[PDB]
Amino acid sequence: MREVISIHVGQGGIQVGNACWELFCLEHGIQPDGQMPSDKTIGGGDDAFNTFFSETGAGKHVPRAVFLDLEPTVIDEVRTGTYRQLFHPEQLISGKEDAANNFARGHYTIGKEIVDLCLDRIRKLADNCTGLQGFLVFNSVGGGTGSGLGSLLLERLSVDYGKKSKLGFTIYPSPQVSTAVVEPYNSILSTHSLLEHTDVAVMLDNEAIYDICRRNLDIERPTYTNLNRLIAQVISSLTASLRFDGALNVDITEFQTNLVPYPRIHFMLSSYAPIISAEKAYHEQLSVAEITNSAFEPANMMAKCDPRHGKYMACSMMYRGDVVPKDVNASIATIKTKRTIQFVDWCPTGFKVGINYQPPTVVPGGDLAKVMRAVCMISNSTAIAEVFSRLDHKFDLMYAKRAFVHWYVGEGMEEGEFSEAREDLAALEKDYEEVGIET
Amino acid sequence: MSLYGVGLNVQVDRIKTEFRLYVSKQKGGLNVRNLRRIFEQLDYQQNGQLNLDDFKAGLNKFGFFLKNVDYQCLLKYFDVEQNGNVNYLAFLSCISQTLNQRRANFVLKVFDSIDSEQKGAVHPFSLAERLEVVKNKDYQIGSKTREQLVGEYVAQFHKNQDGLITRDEFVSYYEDLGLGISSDQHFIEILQTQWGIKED
Amino acid sequence: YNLPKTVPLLPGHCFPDHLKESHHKTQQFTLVNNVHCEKTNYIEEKNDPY
Amino acid sequence: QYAYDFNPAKTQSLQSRPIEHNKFSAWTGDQLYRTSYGTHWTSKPQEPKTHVPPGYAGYIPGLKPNNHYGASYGEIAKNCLSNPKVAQNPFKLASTGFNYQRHDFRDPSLTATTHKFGAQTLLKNHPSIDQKSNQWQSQTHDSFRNPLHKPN
Amino acid sequence: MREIVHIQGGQCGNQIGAKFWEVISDEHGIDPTGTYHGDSDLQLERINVYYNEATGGRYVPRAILMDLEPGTMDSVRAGPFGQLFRPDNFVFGQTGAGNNWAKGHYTEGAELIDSVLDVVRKEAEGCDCLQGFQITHSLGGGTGSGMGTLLISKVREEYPDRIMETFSVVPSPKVSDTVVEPYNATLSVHQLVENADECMVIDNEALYDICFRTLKLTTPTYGDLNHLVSAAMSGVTCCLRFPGQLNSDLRKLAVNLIPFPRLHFFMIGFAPLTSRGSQQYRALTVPELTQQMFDAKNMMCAADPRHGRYLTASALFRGRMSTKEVDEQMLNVQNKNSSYFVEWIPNNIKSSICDIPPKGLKMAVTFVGNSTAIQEMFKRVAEQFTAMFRRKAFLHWYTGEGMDEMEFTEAESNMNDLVSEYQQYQDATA
Amino acid sequence: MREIVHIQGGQCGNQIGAKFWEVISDEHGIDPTGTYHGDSDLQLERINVYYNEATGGRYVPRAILMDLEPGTMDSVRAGPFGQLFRPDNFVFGQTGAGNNWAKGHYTEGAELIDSVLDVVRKEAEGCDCLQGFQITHSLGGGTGSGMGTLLISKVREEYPDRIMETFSVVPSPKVSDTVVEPYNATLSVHQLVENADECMVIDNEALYDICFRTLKLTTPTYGDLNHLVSAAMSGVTCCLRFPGQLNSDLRKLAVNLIPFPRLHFFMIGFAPLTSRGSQQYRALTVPELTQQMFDAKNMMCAADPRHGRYLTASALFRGRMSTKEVDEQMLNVQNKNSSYFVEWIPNNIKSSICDIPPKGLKMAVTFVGNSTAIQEMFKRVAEQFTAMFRRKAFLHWYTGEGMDEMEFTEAESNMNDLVSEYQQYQDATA
Amino acid sequence: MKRVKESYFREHPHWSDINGCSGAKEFEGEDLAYDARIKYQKETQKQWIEQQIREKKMREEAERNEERAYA
Ligand SMILES: Nc1nc2c(ncn2[C@@H]2O[C@H](COP(=O)(O)OP(=O)(O)OP(=O)(O)O)[C@@H](O)[C@H]2O)c(=O)[nH]1
Ligand SMILES: Nc1nc2c(ncn2[C@@H]2O[C@H](COP(=O)(O)OP(=O)(O)O)[C@@H](O)[C@H]2O)c(=O)[nH]1
Ligand SMILES: Nc1nc2c(ncn2[C@@H]2O[C@H](COP(=O)(O)OP(=O)(O)O)[C@@H](O)[C@H]2O)c(=O)[nH]1
Ligand SMILES: [Mg+2]
Repeated sequence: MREVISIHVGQGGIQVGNACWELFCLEHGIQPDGQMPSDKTIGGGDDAFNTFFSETGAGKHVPRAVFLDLEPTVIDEVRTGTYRQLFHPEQLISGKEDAANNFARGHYTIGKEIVDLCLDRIRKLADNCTGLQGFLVFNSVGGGTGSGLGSLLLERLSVDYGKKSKLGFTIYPSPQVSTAVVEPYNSILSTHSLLEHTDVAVMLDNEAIYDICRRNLDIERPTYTNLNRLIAQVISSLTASLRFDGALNVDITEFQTNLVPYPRIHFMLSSYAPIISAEKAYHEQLSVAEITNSAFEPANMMAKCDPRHGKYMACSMMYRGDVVPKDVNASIATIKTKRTIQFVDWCPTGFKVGINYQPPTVVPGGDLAKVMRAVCMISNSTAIAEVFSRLDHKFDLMYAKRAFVHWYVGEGMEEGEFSEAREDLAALEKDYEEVGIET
Repeated sequence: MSLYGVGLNVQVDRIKTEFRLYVSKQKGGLNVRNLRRIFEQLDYQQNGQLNLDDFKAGLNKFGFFLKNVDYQCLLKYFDVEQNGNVNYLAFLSCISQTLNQRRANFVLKVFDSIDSEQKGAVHPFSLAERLEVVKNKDYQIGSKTREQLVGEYVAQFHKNQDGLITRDEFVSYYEDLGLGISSDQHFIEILQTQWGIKED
Repeated sequence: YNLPKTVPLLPGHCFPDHLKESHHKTQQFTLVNNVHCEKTNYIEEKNDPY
Repeated sequence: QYAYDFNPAKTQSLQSRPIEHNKFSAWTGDQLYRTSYGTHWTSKPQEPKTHVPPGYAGYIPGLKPNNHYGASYGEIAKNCLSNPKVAQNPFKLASTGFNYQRHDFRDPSLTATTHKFGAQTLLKNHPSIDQKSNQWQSQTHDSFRNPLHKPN
Repeated sequence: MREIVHIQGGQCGNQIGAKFWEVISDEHGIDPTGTYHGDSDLQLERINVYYNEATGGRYVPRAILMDLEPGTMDSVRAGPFGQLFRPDNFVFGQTGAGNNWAKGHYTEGAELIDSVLDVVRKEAEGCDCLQGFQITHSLGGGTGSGMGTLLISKVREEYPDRIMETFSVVPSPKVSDTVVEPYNATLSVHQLVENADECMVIDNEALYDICFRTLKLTTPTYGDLNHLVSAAMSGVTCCLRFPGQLNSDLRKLAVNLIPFPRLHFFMIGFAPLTSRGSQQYRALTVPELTQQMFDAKNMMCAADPRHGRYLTASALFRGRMSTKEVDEQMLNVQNKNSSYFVEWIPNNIKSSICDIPPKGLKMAVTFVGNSTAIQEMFKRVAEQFTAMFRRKAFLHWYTGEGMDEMEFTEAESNMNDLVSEYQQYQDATA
Repeated sequence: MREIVHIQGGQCGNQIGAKFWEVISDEHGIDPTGTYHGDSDLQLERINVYYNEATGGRYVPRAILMDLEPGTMDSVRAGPFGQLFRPDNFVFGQTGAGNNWAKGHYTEGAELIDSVLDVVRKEAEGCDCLQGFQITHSLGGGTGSGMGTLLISKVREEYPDRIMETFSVVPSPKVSDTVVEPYNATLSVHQLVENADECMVIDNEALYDICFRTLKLTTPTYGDLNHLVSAAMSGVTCCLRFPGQLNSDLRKLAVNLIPFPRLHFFMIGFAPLTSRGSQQYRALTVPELTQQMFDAKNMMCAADPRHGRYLTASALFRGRMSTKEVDEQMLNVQNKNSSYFVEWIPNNIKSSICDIPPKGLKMAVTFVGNSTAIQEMFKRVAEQFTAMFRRKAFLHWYTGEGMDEMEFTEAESNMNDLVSEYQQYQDATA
Repeated sequence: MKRVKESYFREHPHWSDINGCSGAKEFEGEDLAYDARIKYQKETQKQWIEQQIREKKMREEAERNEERAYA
């Protein structure tokens, strides 16, 4: 009686959403078709799949997932591929016209005709669930489609349901590796959407993933497919504590009650380790002592934000593998002593340590090497001002000559919205560095 | 390395110096003939040819490591029939000395003592008794399973169709232990220490 | 041993040939209308019923 | 004993090699295979699609042209994509538009006219023999594909 | 889904469609007879983008062919792939424009607009979700420049939202084909800039220079020339028809290419295009693709892109390739020539990836970018215009069909204003 | 990594380049067709130092051959090993040099240098980490030293860091190869001093002298003389290609041979070279290698070195040999000829080791020394130049393309200035 | 979630195992297999090394087959 529903919007989410299900798919003993293999006939035990699936009364398990999009090309791929029989056939809402990176388009004109269906579909699933613990939303902010509907969806999700928690895995554009040219304009407008609407947001910028892939995995020709695999793992460990045994467990609720110092500042950076290719992965000791250190290593911060340029507020780290409680104590104490990694003045204790037992699983044909000790950290640091500052400057240069301002005004978005949107971004800064001053 | 001219010799000339050197340092159970028999399990057809991967690891198992450049250096001059596969027969044709006549006389004189019937073939048991007797004093003249129990001291050699130890092979199986040992006296001393028979 | 079968390139092992029957040069380079254009030898198929 | 020779291994030039021939598509055996899915479970081109659920959108070939009688969207699509046609070379004209000079584009729906009548019958798109009322097809007791057979 | 109907006018317009259809039918395996022969599943997934359906299993291209003289449209029915078109749809006149704009624009061609629009009205309504009109014609022909321009004006007012595309070929300075070229070319863009959402000028001068310098082809022919555009034209829409990593429709490209309302002219090119003498000394790798795709000699417009600074551009990578090396090369391209990328708009390259490559090749690139260098074409045409007008030569033919010299002055004034306003941003600084 | 692009100009630039590309082909065991047939990995693991890649594993030498006339370009192609260079790499005009610098620096070469800078620009960007450039051309030729010089000036201003190397062949008056040689040669040096990082000069007379005395052969042809220079080029760049005891890249040789920026001229040579009637009983050991190396008559510069004092010199030995005997010999030389070594730079000899000898031999070495003896080469040219200028004979040719009389006067001082400044350190004492 | 396993290596014992445990004379915490368990996992880690590498190598050849086939 503990379940979480996933809400996906945008092409970036769809691809990342598509991959994230296989990791769950192969982790619960469920083949693609949707029922247990015929080889194992011992009746039925487990019940662990109840966290992310619902019993249909006969055989196949239907994922509690909902997909949205305004352009059908990406969605058509899933419904025609080998995963055809798994997803609920009617909750893959599909559009007929695309936003075309017009944050206004999906938020004022077209999304209105799709906001209705999604809300109706989601409310139905919530009825089936009994102990709904929270939602998960994946999206990319570099495209309007995700920014628009995703912004609208969260605004509605914080009113009807009330006290249910929400998690947000957004994707802001990389510092200088950019795919679009108008992302800075709609990137800022998106910020006000989840600034006061989402309980927890996760920074998962792109360019870092490339950095991790090249230096660790030893691949010189990576593609989007391998980029997803790392992210899906991050989802694996965060929720891994809900569907396996543990001598010290942490529910989805016990992250935003410890990792958010104040109501405003609730963005925490996410990092993962170890990431070592099979060609050398097991050809180093892989002891617990070294694994934790790489968690705080500057280079493996999965977000392109320099953490040493700010203080660490509070960190809750998830351990999954074969950790004995002495291992956690011995390693954790060392990090505190370090003079290269410091903690804010008024946060003496800033570690929330959890232990999980089920080992990480390796997908066939993958790069990650199946190890017996891994660590996941979701930490909030004041350094996040770097990413926000950069997105601030890029906005100023273009708006000065009123470049591109026309379309977001001619789609039905009042030109005045920009004036208020910019202030909050400036306002967000002054409280980010106010809390960083020692008493 | 720049094997345009006699370089095939120079690279081969040096490499044999290292390999023969390594066995001498070990000098123990590691024997050249082990490698001779080893490769059969890799051939799979008894044609004497093995791919690049098979040859390298097999030499790795014995305990001899070389530079990457050499392995292709070994490949070229032993790829006689231009197949891309090295011939272990020739490779085993080398690293097998002819033998100095100081050992041969020590070999043949010892053979003369063993074969008191001048037939030229050795029954396995007779060699077995002398080897074990030199190790114990009260070993008693009789036992229950002398044949099988004392035979495992032997059969590291091989017999002919008749079953006796032929003159040709017996000399063969003492020289092959001549690569792990590089001292002439100590090679001699082994014989009388293991045989209790010393004449030179 | 492995003796080479012909002399390798070296300072004086070529010092053939300059005393040949006839020396003719074919213009492989021609300049027209400010664009480079050259001959099409060494790429010629022969024929076929394909 | 001889001069210096250029060619090592005596590699004859491709110029004189036997002939061009039919191995052009040695690469386009896996060329038309998506990578958005694919490389997740399989490595060769996705096999032809035999079933579609509601919401598939793009152009099932048989739906729009000929008005099919009412039925479940799953069933109607199955008949069109599971039958022959939509394949096979009736005239052998190549895609590259080269077999065009081989063919004639002649239609067997002609005769003559003038001095009486000039209408002429219609082309081969015409139903016949299958003339049979609606209640004939829809109603029968069991002589159909069993709705819940699914051999195990 | 989200398909686009095709309307092409003028002889140059008819010819371009003559091969653009032949190629596009090749990509989907639609034989000239009209029966299906495709191989994979893709060749029948999203074919609605350009093809409609009818009984008989044969596929009808949804093109509209409009010429003011019967000769061109009669020819298209004779060559290969000359049977897919709807014979019913052809609309043709009786006299001929005589390479005079007004004659085919104001008196007769307008008189013919009664039916041509009627067929178009029916065509657009037929499609479930119309995505735009891609129009191809020549500015060197009086009727094509007029009938094409007259058709656009009526169409735009009828569909204020649906996107609009144009393929215009402007006469180059050296290789001219018409003596009256300066007049019609200058006075027709005025009709295009106000109503044409998008434009991609093509310079006949560029083709020949590329033909001799790129293809090393001894005897080019207009059959070949029509091919280069035909392939490239498919580039802008190719990713719309097939599944891919990052779908990019025609709308999105317009979204990231035009800074302000009044600059909607782009210059494009195609690569790789390797001549037959050297295909076997080069190497096909992603970095090799881009070094030819932003270089001057491969562009389709005779204006050198290095005489000015780019504003923004998008590259539609085609084929199966992975992005990481794509991003590095692109960021490498922009950050190595800071003098050629305006300094007030960071991250000034767009990226798109589609999986299906053109039959027989794995990778290629189609480029679309509005570069300030384009002013050279508009500037040069404007100058030659001033030479003729000052003496009122060739004026009587035009003045005899309603329009007088008053509109000429207005067009020149607007033509100059766009020319100047274009260069205001080039020297602008932050 | 750290690859270098070879760009040559002129008949001497071409011919010299032609053999040099042939010789380097054989060391790595590359057949004319371009397919690989090597034996050991030592010939590939660093093969990227000079070569690009392509589909089918076929290597294409990254060459840029430039000339103002077709005649020299035509010849090299028709010979063996001429199929390696690709077509697009070539660049040429249609007028001719006419043994005139003026035709080589102001009017003709300018109108074609744009492309070469375009072609050369492609190689530098493509390679991972450019290590430098090398230049081969003749000062006695109009375009050779004339046009190739322009490429040097343009290239220098485009990359402030990359190393620059140039093989030069000055015309000795003894072999008066051109009566117009004196003006171009004096003109050429002025450009070479200010820009080229390193300069290597060779006198034709020695090559003929070397052929008749050491090799002792019957009928040399320009093929043979081009052969000795080719290997010499292999010596300097050899160390970076093969593994060895001590690594010595190109920049290291400069770092320890040019005491001041104004004195960067060296004299090179090759050894051993023995006649068929002289090789029968010549020993093969280090002592014989160094004995011939520092010999006066074997050096490839007409100015006999021993008339001056050695500033700095380096030795690049190749092939296996004990490091001791190379070290001991160098100590031996620096003592038995004390008067021949400068005083304020003790231990002024460089040595290096490489583990692969050229095919067919056992020990070889390439020598490079900056000796004050070079003042003879300028002095003979310098005195020569002044003689025929006071009458301004032949002056009208150069003044026919815009050159001003001041330039010739200017060039006289700098070359005169260097001569005075070069010999001042000879008499300096500590 | 629940807590069934005291440690990743051993389960809670059957009641017949804890005969005493009334006084602190048995603690089961010293492993007494620590040498054994570490020895076992050593070779086990090796198999996953070998499997992935050999699988990884094979995909390379097929990868070389594609591009070369293109040749
Ligand atoms: N890490 C990662 N980022 C992605 C992926 N797909 C898209 N993105 C990001 O999304 C941005 C562009 O928007 P998309 O997500 O592709 O598409 P969209 O946000 O739905 O907007 P539309 O294309 O109009 O539907 C790019 O800058 C990427 O950073 C992905 O698979 N992985
Ligand atoms: N590149 C190219 N240009 C063409 C082609 N056909 C026509 N043109 C151009 O069209 C111009 C003449 O067009 P014209 O026939 O008068 O157009 P119309 O008045 O609408 O019939 C010439 O300047 C050509 O440059 C073609 O097949 N290829
Ligand atoms: N030794 C030698 N010298 C050459 C060769 N080719 C050219 N030269 C020299 O180049 C000079 C003439 O060069 P020139 O034709 O004027 O060069 P250009 O200006 O590029 O045409 C002569 O003095 C020759 O000594 C060659 O193959 N060998
Ligand atoms: Mg999209």
